[PDB]
Amino acid sequence: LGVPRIKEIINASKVISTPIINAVLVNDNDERAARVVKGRVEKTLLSDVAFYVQDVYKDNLSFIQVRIDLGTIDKLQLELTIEDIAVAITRASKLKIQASDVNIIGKDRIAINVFPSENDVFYRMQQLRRALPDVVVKGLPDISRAVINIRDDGKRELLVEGYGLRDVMCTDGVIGSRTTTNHVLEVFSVLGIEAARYSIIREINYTMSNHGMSVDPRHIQLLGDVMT
Amino acid sequence: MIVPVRCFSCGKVVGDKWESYLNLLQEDELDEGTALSRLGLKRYCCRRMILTHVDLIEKFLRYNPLE
Amino acid sequence: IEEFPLKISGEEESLHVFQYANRPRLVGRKPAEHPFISAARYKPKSHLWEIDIPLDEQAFYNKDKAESEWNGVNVQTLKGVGVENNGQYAAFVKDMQVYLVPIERVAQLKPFFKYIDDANVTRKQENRLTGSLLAHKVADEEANIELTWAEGTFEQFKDTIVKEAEDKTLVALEKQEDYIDNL
Amino acid sequence: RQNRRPELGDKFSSRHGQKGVCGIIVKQEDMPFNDQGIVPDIIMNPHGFPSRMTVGKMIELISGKAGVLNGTLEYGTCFGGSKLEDMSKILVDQGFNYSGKDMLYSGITGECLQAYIFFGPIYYQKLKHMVLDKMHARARGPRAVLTRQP
Amino acid sequence: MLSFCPSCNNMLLITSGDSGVYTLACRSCPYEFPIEGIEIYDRKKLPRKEVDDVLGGGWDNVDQTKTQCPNYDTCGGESAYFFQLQIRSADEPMTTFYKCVNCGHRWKEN
Amino acid sequence: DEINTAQDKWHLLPAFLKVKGLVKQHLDSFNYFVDTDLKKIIKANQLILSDVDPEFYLKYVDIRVGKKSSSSTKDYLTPPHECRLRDMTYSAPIYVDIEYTRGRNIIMHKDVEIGRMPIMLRSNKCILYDADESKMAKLNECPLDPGGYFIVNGTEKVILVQEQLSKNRIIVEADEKKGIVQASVTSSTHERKSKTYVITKNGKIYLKHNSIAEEIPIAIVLKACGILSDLEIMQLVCGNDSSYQDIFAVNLEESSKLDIYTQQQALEYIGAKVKTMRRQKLTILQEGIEAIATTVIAHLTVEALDFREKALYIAMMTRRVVMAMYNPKMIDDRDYVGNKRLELAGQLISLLFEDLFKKFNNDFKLSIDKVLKKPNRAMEYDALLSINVHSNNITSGLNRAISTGNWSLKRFKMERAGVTHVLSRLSYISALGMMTRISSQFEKSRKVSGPRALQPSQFGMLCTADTPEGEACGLVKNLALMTHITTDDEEEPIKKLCYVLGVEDITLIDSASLHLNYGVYLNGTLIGSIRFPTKFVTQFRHLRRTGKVSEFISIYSNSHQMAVHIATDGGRICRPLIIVSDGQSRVKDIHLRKLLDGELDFDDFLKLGLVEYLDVNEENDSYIALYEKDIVPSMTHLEIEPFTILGAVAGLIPYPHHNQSPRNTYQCAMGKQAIGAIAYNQFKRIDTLLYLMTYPQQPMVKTKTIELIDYDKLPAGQNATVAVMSYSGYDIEDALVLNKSSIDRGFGRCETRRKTTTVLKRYAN
Amino acid sequence: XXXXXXRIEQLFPVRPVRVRHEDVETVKREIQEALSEKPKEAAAELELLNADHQHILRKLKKMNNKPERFMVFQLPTRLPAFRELAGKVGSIRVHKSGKLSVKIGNVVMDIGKGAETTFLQDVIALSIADDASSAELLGRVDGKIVVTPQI
Amino acid sequence: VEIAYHKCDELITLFNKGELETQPGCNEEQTLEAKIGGLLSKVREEVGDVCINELDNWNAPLIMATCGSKGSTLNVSQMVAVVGQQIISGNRVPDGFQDRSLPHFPKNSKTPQSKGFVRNSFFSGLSPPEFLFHAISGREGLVDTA
Amino acid sequence: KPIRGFCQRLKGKQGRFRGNLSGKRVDFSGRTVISPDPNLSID
Ligand SMILES: [Mg+2]
Ligand SMILES: [Zn+2]
Ligand SMILES: [Zn+2]
Ligand SMILES: [Zn+2]
Repeated sequence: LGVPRIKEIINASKVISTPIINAVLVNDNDERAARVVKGRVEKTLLSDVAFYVQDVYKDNLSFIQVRIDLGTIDKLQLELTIEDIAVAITRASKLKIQASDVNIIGKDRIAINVFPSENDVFYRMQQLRRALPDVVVKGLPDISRAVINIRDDGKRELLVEGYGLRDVMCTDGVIGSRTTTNHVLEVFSVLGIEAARYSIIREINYTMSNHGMSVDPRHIQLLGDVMT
Repeated sequence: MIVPVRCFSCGKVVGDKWESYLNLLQEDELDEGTALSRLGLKRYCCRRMILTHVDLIEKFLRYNPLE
Repeated sequence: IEEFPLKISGEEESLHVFQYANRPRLVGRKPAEHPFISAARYKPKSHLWEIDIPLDEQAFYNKDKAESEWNGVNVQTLKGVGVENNGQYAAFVKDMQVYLVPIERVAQLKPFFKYIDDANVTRKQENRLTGSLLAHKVADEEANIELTWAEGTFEQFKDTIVKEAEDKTLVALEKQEDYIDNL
Repeated sequence: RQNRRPELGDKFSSRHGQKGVCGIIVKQEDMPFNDQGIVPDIIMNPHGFPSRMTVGKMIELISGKAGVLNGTLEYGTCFGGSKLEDMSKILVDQGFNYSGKDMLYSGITGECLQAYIFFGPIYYQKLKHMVLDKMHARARGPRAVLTRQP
Repeated sequence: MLSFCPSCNNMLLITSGDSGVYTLACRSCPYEFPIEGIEIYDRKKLPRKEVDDVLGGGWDNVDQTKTQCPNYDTCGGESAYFFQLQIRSADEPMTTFYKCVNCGHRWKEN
Repeated sequence: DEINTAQDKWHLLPAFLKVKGLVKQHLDSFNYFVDTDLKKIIKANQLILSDVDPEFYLKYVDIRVGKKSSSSTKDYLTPPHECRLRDMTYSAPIYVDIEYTRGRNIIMHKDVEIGRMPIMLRSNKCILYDADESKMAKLNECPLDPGGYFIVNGTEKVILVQEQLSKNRIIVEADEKKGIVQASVTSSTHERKSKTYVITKNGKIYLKHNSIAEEIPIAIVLKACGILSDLEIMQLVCGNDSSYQDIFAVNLEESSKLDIYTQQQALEYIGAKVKTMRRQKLTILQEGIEAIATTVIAHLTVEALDFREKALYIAMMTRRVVMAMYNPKMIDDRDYVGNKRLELAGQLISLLFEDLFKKFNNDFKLSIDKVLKKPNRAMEYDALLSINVHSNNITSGLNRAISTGNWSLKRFKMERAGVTHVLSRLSYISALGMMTRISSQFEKSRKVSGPRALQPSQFGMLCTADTPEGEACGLVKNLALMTHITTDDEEEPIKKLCYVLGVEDITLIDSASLHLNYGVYLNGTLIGSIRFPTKFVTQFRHLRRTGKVSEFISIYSNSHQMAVHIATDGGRICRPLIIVSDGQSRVKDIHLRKLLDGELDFDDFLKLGLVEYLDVNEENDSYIALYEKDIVPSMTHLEIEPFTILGAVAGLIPYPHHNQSPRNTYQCAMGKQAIGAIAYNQFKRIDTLLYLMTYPQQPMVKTKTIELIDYDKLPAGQNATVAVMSYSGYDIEDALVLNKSSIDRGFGRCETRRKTTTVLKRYAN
Repeated sequence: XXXXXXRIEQLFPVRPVRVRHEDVETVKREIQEALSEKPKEAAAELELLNADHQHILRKLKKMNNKPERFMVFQLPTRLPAFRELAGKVGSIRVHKSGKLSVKIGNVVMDIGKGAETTFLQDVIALSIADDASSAELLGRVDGKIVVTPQI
Repeated sequence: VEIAYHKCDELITLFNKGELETQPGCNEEQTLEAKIGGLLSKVREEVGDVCINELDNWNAPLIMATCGSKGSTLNVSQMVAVVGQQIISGNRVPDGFQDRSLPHFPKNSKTPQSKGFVRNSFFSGLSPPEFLFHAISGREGLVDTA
Repeated sequence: KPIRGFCQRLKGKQGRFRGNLSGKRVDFSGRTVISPDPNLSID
């Protein structure tokens, strides 16, 4: 919030240190009101909800057994049980190596099968076991972490340290009318040039309002206008 | 170097008291304070004139180039 | 509140110690089965120990893969250079007395894959030289000093050491204060 | 060689990071004086103390005053030195205020100053930055031929 | 996996043999541990990564002071969280920063 | 009055400064150079042969500076002040004894002068050595001059103490969004290299050397160093801890992913990547090239068929990587004072003279070949006319390097500048503080304040106030008042001692049990393991307190990294502490009474085990009391005197603990610029610029430091009568009100002396 | 340890011992002796040294007449004056309370356990005769011993 | 200060033997840092408050701070009562040694004395460890100036 | 590489543009130490 922040704003860099997306909610409650949205915007969850992962061989077949625990998915308020975990695994392991038919034996012990110049099956299954507890099953793949804050009131806003503003605005349980990020180039790509100049002016005014820097807002307005 | 003729603050002559102060310290030794008071250096400016003087001219004269 | 003498001995006995890192001492409660040693090889002037242990054939051998990959792999070779370290004495107690025999060149044996080496060289087939270069040059140039593994004879060595400690006896004179500087 | 009179703009410091140039040179009779007629060689602003917090400088003033009145050089050693209470005892036993504040008279009005003035000896170093070596003024003259600039 | 040979203690790898048998074949040594209806499984636990509460604010754990902020005509604030940094030269003194607790207005009194 | 241990143990500080002065780093370094390093250089470059004429050789027998065998007295040197006046170099001749063969089988010695040695002031070879102020007056030298600098062409140059990161030690550094790299800048006697060691991706660990083309997988190198079970690799670098197994296991897979390995296969792999050797000995391009690649990968040169030492070095390298992988904060601070070494003027000059002598030998052998390439009448008599001619290059380069500060070293191949600086003559304290000044290593990315902050580990080693302003804030550092810089001690006498004390050599240890008991590291190298590391450390410290090993050798134990560390290398900053045993100090003022009476100098406090030197690392294992009144029954040492955490210049400040620290730093800056007395011969001096106070006064409030450094003999200032008050309005913003008629009586009266030098130069016409 | 990733028990596949990083130190002390199963930093070290003393007495009595047991000793390489060193050098006295001492000469020292070597050990005589070179196996080492001078 | 030191010690012994309530927003280790830093801040503020309240009419620093010409009540309190807490990088003095700021404190000590809190004022003088910590803070201010 | 080319003349803080075109040394100028003077008008 100082000289580096002013540098980023007036450089119009596409990547900033600590981007924040302030997302006001709709309801006033912690249990099953804000936690649902928080779970709706999270980085990655397979390691969160796996409780183990297997590296299994038999006479002719192999299994990578993951016993997803229901208790974690229940207390941690998320909406995902079997099938969407499976499809996330398919997509991510296809991006990694491949995924043609991922099975679910049932009762949350999802199994991933491996089959085909030798021992490459072993190497690929080792790589799959390593890369498996890093895939995203729930939450937007643009959020480093989401946090619920309180604005000195009974209002429990959540603000996320991510790079996706449109996803947060279109996420259910969030008001897209009042949901602003501090990334100017993100505001420009999502809301337009006028919102971009508003974001520039407000970000600069916030940056020098946190330092006792009494600059007339007309200078900031002129800076935003010349930039946009 | 050599003792200043006068006290910087007062203008009192202290350049005629350096040798008597040294002989008061050496012959029939006195404390520095009572030696200063015996010479009439009552004010603390004139006192520090003599108390803080570094007689560097004696060290300089060791390198006399006209021996 | 008692006394146990220790007697030095074996001033000429060259007693190497073999460290088989490949296999533990005690897998279970009882000590692990001592292996069978055959085709032992050692090189003077470079101190290389090569020890062959035959592999079991009734289980866990992969015979067809073994023949199709490397010609002669019936045994496992453990190679390790004996390292000259001083102050080491292997000992035994015979009559409530510990008899000390100095150790020569403890050896750390690790598995060796000479068959893989031969397969790789037969695939690839189609100046003072100081430092550690001379070491490997000598080691792979001057070699082939065959050894015959004669396992079983302790009692003769034991009596010779006992004969060497019973017939000789000496006292010390050096001051303790001088020893702390002799350290 | 060149003798140098301390003039206006010459820099001084006092062993505590309190440096400054000579702002004015005043006649002795314009200076404030004490009951014995002692006149300060240097007057330093009290405003340099509150924000810089050089309490060591005040302690040095009191210790030096006690030392000059007692005939002994005092010690300001780190984590030690001469205790302030002993210096105050010396000051009181010689007739001065325990805190080194003396009642001075104005040199220009002659009246008592309404506040007691911190009055005593402080070691002052004259720094090598004299205004005589800094005063520069060019009207016209040498130019760099490449750029034809001064 | 992370299994090692009993002979040469090199790392064991799964190799596809004849009839698609997943044996624990050892490279560098003639060692074969086949799987005859035996389930070779590796299980490693993973962290739960539980829920986290609202961030809120721990401003009670900050050093206040007795100063009236310039915006005293809007709010009656006599306190300000502060920290002092000497962003000025060694000849200059130290600079103090303030933040009014009644409005959240920050200012440096230098 | 009886001695009181609390207020009289400070006399150890004057006792220590009596025999170990402030300018003693330079003096000891130069004395050691001219006494032993010259001998070492002459013995290393002892015989230059010629391809032609085998029945002929040149042998350097002995080397001596400023003394011949003709008389017991030394050679007459031009006095340093005469050198200053005459714009020449205060130097002594270098003599060697030459065994050059004659054509008629004649063996003979000689005493040949091969150049001039710029002599440090007040060194062993200096004429001011142990001069009694009367000889000093005769030689026109101030007895209060620090010495420790050189007069080259009339200019006083000081070789500043240099900071650098310690060589031959592992440094682990993390990063955000890049990965973890940890290096070992290994400097041998002839080749310096940084065995950089980086992680690329997938938690895969690689070794990245300058000579190697591409970073080699770590399992490849570990197998190439004889450690080839591939279970002991993971046992060595992970031990029994499950997390490190999972973190490291990925690069076990890539060991077999290419193909399964013997030692020699990985050897050939690593040897394939060697870059070049300027195309000499080309017929080594086989599996034999990896041997030189591995043997010249670090300072652990292997001269046999056993690679366990280098293998374990790489294994601990990897293990530190893996701990940093599992968690950050297992990296080590690069700005830690214990991770830095101080190289001194003697070391600099030793390496510079090594290079100059190598050039001299090469050119002399070129001249020998040119003379002896003629077919006939090759007379041998007086083969040293050329050496009489060619001695000028050693003198010329040796003078030019010191004069300019630029040091062009061909052998080691870096170009460093700013080694030497013109000695400051603004004030006596200016000169003294220019000595004991340390310059830190460049290329530091000054954009950050990393190596600019004060570290707590510099307490009592580097002054906490004497740092510059403007641009070199925190980069230029100064020695604390009571410090010592360790010298190099041979480590083979003490590896034997470690084995005597119970350390088992790494050649007797198995990999599985290595992380079960503490390891013992000698100068960063795992030499073995030991049971009872606490007892081993206690025995070593007792053996050092009784004088059986060098008092500069440091032993300390690390709990997080299971390791007992022993350091014998030079360049480590250390300071003396009183040893506290069983809740009591060991001095107990009978030794203080003896010390004050005249017996028991400072060295005897070391010989009786009452005091010992502690470097920055042993202070981790210590628990120091500042005073006697807080000696609790768990403390290992007692501060001799805590004000020694300030340097010489910061000691000018009265009551610095009552001031804000920036004010103390600013006074450290200003005192060097104060005008005062320069020297007892300042009116004999003819300097380019010299400010002198007419009527200097000693401060009324002094410190122990100013009397320890004799500042009260050449004071720079005056005791102004000061009234703290607002006056006249001309004193706002630091401005001062000066008394006219105090100036009239000589207050603040100074003078400047300026020299102008002209030479009447002869010309070719 | 923790959870272990589950014709001759010595010919089955071997995995390393994996203990959690949380209880790594507690298991490390327990398995320092448990891996063998042969038939505060000052008090803890002294108590462990007393344990080593009692184990030394136990193994020394268990080696009193056995015809293959060996105990490798680490003696200081520069022993006290009395290698061509012949005959009895001194004694290993068993002090009260179970603690041991060793007199290599007129000097009194102490004796420790050494690093726990969890692998098979064997002593062998190397006799390279020009007529016939033979390597003779003598026995197996039951544990190392370190003898340390005390001041 | 003894009241505040005792609370810090009780929190230290709780954090050592067991587990104190981790703050929701910050992880376990820095919860103690924030708690005891706030407690020390409060004790410094109250000591400065009583210092200023008992300060004499016609006190020169008080007049300069009241009129705003030079200084502040924080400067006056640091000179008279207590130089509160030496903060670098927004938190207390970090470890210059292994799990320890200085070898003059015990290892793994999080007590206010060991991590930058200066009980003394500039009038009473700084003990050597407080001197070093204050020097570190002033030096980082100086480097920010550069 | 100390060869000063034509683009080395133009590029740099002490180059051509930033050193001589917009910013340069001026005639009829002075510089000395500054002292206070209350009896001087603020202008
Ligand atoms: Mg300034
Ligand atoms: Zn006077
Ligand atoms: Zn194997
Ligand atoms: Zn407000």
